[PDB]
Amino acid sequence: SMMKWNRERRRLQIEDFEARIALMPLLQAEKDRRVLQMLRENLEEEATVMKDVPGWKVGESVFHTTRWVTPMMGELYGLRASEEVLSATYGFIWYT
Amino acid sequence: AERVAAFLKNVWAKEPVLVASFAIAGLAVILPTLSPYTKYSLMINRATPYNYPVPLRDDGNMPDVPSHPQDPQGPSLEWLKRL
Amino acid sequence: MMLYIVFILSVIFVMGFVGFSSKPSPIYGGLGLIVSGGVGCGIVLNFGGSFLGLMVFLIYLGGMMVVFGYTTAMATEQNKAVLGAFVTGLLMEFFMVYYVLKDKEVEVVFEFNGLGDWVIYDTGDSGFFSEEAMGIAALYSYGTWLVIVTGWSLLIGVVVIMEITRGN
Amino acid sequence: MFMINILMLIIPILLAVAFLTLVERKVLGYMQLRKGPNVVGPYGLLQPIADAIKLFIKEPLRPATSSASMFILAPIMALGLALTMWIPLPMPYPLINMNLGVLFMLAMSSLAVYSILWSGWASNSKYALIGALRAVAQTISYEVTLAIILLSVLLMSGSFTLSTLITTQEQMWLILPAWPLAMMWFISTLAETNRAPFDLTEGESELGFNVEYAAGPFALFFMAEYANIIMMNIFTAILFLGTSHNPHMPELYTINFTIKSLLLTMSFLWIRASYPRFRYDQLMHLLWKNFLPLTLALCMWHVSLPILTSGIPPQT
Amino acid sequence: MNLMLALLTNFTLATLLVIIAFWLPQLNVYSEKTSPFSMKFFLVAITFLLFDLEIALLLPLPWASQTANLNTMLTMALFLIILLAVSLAYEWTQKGLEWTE
Amino acid sequence: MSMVYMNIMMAFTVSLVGLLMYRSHLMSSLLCLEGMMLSLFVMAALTILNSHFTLASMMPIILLVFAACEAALGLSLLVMVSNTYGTDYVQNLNLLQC
Amino acid sequence: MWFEVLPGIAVMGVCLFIPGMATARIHRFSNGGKEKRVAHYPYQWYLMERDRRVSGVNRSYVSKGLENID
Amino acid sequence: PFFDVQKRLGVDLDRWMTIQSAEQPHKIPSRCHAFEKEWIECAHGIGSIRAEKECKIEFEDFRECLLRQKTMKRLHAIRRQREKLIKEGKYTPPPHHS
Amino acid sequence: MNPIIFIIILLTIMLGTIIVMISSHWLLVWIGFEMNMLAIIPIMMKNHNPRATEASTKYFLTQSTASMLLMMAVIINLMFSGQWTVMKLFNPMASMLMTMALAMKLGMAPFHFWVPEVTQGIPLSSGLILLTWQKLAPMSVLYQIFPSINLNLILTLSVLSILIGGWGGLNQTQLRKIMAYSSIAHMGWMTAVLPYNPTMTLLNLIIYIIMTSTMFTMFMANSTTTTLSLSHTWNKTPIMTVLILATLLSMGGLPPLSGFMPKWMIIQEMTKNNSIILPTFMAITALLNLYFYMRLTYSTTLTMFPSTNNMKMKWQFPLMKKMTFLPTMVVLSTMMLPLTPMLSVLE
Ligand SMILES: CCCCCCCCCCCCCCCCCC(=O)OC[C@H](COP(=O)(O)OCCN)OC(=O)CCCCCCCCCCCCCCCCC
Ligand SMILES: CCCCCCCCCCCCCCCCCC(=O)OC[C@H](COP(=O)(O)OCCN)OC(=O)CCCCCCCCCCCCCCCCC
Repeated sequence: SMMKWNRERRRLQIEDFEARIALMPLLQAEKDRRVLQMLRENLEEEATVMKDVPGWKVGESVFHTTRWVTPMMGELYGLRASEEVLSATYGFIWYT
Repeated sequence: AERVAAFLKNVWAKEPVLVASFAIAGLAVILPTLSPYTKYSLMINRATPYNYPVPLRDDGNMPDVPSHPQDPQGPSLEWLKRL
Repeated sequence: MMLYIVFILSVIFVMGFVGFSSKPSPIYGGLGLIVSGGVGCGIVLNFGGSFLGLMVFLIYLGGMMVVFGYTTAMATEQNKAVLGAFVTGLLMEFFMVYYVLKDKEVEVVFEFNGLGDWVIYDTGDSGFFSEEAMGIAALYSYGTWLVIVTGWSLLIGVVVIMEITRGN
Repeated sequence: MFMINILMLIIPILLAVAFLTLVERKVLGYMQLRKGPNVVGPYGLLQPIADAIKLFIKEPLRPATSSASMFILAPIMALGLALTMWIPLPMPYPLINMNLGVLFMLAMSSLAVYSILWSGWASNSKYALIGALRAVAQTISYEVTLAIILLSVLLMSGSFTLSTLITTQEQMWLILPAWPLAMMWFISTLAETNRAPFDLTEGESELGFNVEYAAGPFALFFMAEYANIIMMNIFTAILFLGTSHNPHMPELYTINFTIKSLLLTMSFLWIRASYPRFRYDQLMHLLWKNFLPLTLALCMWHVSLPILTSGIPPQT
Repeated sequence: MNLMLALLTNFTLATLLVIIAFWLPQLNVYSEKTSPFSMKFFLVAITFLLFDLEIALLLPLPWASQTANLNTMLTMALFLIILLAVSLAYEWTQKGLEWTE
Repeated sequence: MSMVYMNIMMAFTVSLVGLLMYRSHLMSSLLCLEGMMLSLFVMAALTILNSHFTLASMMPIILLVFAACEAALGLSLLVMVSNTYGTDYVQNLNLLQC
Repeated sequence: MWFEVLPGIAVMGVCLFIPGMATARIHRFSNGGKEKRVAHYPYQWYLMERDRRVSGVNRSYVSKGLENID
Repeated sequence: PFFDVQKRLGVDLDRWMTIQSAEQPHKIPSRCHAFEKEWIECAHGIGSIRAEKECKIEFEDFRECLLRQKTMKRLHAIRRQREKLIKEGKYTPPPHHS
Repeated sequence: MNPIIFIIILLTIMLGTIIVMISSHWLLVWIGFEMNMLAIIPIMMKNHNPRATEASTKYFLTQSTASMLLMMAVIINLMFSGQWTVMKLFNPMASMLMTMALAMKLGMAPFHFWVPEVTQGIPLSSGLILLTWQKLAPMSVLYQIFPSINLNLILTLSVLSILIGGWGGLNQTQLRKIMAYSSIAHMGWMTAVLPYNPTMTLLNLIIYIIMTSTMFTMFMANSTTTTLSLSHTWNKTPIMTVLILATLLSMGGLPPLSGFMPKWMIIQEMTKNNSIILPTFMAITALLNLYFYMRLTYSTTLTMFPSTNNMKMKWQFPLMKKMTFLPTMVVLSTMMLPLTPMLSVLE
């Protein structure tokens, strides 16, 4: 009985995963837009805060390479609300 | 032929716990090699898609990679449903 | 004040080490290590390691440290230095804490920044598994060599401690 | 609502523990041809309230203890942990839905040993200290087989989540495929909680650690001890007697699940009334020479059995 | 945040019962009342510790069964348990698990 | 690096000094030695977890298993000293001065 | 008689019924009359956070169906 | 290694965990996989004396992805400026940043 | 101790040492050290007396502290490089910790106070493993990280090792202590040339092991541990005294014996790098080692110290000790100078 039930649970997991796979292309597309938008929001406000600084460049990469580098938490949510910062940092770790 | 029987029946009357322990452990090490279903265990694990199946750029000479998920090419899990 | 939970825990973590590094009676020394071990798990948990965090509780706190308390109660026969060391330790912690929360940069051997631990976390995470879980599972699929050497050391450990304690 | 939710889980435990004392005295009474508490209130239903009040307004001795800090620390640690082991239990919905809930109840369980150890130190008596050490050796010994037996079961479940043991037994109880493990799990839970025939701490004519305690502090060590008896049997029912879960009628699960826990708990009282008491060495040699060899043998059988039958449970 | 509250409430409550337990009976102003090493126990603690460590390596077995190297994973799972049995057989034969002096 | 390292790393330094300054008891030194391995565990896991070094995730477990095995060895020797003198004072381990 | 033991069992039975029944009903009170979402793996959490933003009101249990599509 | 036995016998004992761009279970990439790959391929087969001077660029980026010191310095600068403009009535945060 | 257990315990010490040598991962390098210390303490306790207990307790407290420092260095290196390969360390602070951690393992000064005492509390056979085999594993690691080692840290430890080794041995009368301090002295030569040509560290390691193994072997043959008890050898086994004399001159670096080969080649390599002051100081201070080696020869082979009446009884029994490889070791300890160019096999 355990062998049969465990084998159905493996078929029901594959079906559960294929629903995710069919959805990843849409979720990945949305995240790309969201992350780029959040970066530009910081970029626009980087100019505001530092438009009168002695010798500062706006949007200067700290990498000699020109390759795209995935932003870390500090760069995206740097100047957002604490509730939203807390949600994106420890929200999943703290979810019950 | 007699010594084995004369020894198996001696421990069975004195160490039933150990006789069951070594017997049970002995099956754990032997059966997996004799089982005909051990190969299915591997096939099912390889069939679980933890990762996205990144598509392959089409160059023209690939009559083994389906163009659409429902095309007849590629691996088929018809063995897993019947199992 | 909750977004700085990990840093707050680490300050309690250091204060525990001063607790038993000052070497009070072993009974109180073991207690400080227990409080430090428990808080140490809290730090690891908040970085995403749930198996490793609970491993400390099961193996280190509930395991090893029980034997330390077990041996202390059986081989210990139940000062100015203890207070002076403990007082000295906290003051060093206090200044280090004070100077990292003031200018958010402290340079002792290394260059430590004080913006906040969350600033380095990884934004993207959308997998259907725990990366820590898959790494630990790979002990049997990848770490065949580690298993053999580790197993032979624990097996030898049993033999070795039976010789040491026999006394004849 | 979460804070309301916690209190809806703590107070019932304290009341449930209080009336397990009545049920134990009555059930033991009728197996002994007597009645037990029936005078204080209808059918003794007020007997726990008299005992609770009586203990808490009795002078505590609190003798010249060596530390007097571990004396206060031991009862807090014991009762704090006992209550903490209920937050992940699905009934059918956990208060906290831990992904490694089974691993959390093992971690907390191993910490209960300190409550024993610190009470022995605080007592300031050499005799008490030997009493604690004997109870520590028994507790850690029989918690080795719990870890392995629990691990063997999970090889049929596929994960450490407790709510996934409900899915595993959706067709049949795990008591059937793993009755050998169930036999050794149930006896292990007796030895962990110092229940007869493994009660050597309360084994008068031979020894306990909680002897110097009286009045209120004593009642704390008693509540913690009985709060784990219920919890272990709730754990056993979820592990070997899985109740079917219907999401539209979540109360149906609770009624069936509650019965299976009550019956398992009343089996602790049934066993205590039947058998004599093991000797200390005799219950050590029951673990290191009988349970451990079989637990190891069955753990090998359970790692390989799913592979050789092609019945590996899903990871998620 | 929920688990932290659950721990706080559990241990916070346990402390309130303790203080009132030590102080409520003090409402009654009662008259002032006036006035070794055994080796075999140490080996149990150490023997548990070593086995406990050997268990630590067995805990991730439920996840290891999901790999595509069942031949290698299975071989090591039995290797550890078998050695965990050899540690037991060694102490057993050398009179490790005995309580007679 | 990050604020957490300053405190985790300073914890190792504190315990190390405690290991190198014995007071009276040999036991109190073992705790400091076992304090050092606790800090190394935490620091190891933080580095491994943060950088998503997937296969390294088993490394902290090995550090704990071996470090724990060493402790058992250290406690076994501490017992064999109390057997000889009745106490675990370090000043009794002075026979090999000459 | 043996059935005089039941009243103590029922009260003990009831006290063990409240913790389970309370959690089930309280969860449905906060989650719009549904089960509380279970998020054991990051993908599940990602969708739940997506629901929070998509739902309008900052509530993850408020589902938007086809009616919310143009 | 001192005795390069593994290369002689063609067996992989502990080279699978040496780096973080090596094959991982379920193809889980490390956070700094792209940088580590670039550094390793730059400094391959030219010894460490040349790699110290010829692949410096590829390695500084790698160490930037590991500890993020340059990034945290840059964010500290922006915060100090913004904080200064906050207590001067000269800064108004945007709507979505509140 | 059951004989079978002894072999498996010995075989574990080799496995620990070998794991450090063949491994390419800092984790296994640490496991190799941990496995080695675990399986070596039992042999140090075999006689089960208070001195043996104290020696192991002093030994455990030292190798454990070194292991924690070595693991700490392995982790700092991980933070700054994100890899475990056994090669040049990538953080200078990690390099200092690894260097000192390995120094505590080799007994190099000033982390030396345990070597005279540990070697003096354990039997002669246990000292042999402690002073010959136990140095291969730490030396393997140094041979792989020397490009990143700090020049002044390593040379300073070498300089202090020679001085304290020579000065410590002048005051000694116990053979186990003399070999302990002699060991500290030769360690300076092994590490002094390490920055310049590591191959000469293997030459000095191999020759040191052969000579030390010979000495401990001949002390075990007569069960002699003190200077006086060794002075009776002329009256029991006169041949043994001549063999001792030859080796002590070899250990002292006197031409034309094999023990001159390492010192000779180290001086050559340090000078090519224009290091003239350091080799000259090292060679002069080596005369301190040659002093108490000579003092042994005066009481052992070059004079006939008073005997005892009971010695006449010992003449009626032979040496029933195994003395494995003694004939080969003594010949390679004194008659290898013409073969010096053979050192290229170590490259
Ligand atoms: C290939 C991969 C697998 C590799 C496995 C290899 C490792 C196995 C590890 C085994 C675990 C350690 C136990 C081994 C020691 C056995 C116990 C022992 O040490 O000997 C005790 C016994 C002493 O005898 P005594 O008590 O004095 O007098 C009565 C004897 N009748 O001495 C005796 O004479 C007892 C007899 C010896 C014990 C034999 C045990 C055999 C176990 C294998 C049986 C397999 C059967 C499986 C078949 C199942 C089919 C139903
Ligand atoms: C001294 C004697 C010692 C004992 C000797 C062995 C006794 C017999 C084996 C008992 C132990 C194994 C337990 C296996 C339980 C599996 C459950 C079961 O028996 O049901 C059979 C099951 C049904 O197949 P199913 O696919 O569900 O059919 C419908 C599909 N449309 O189909 C399956 O379960 C899959 C088949 C699994 C086969 C596992 C056994 C492999 C070994 C081949 C048989 C040889 C037995 C070994 C004998 C030598 C012993 C050393």
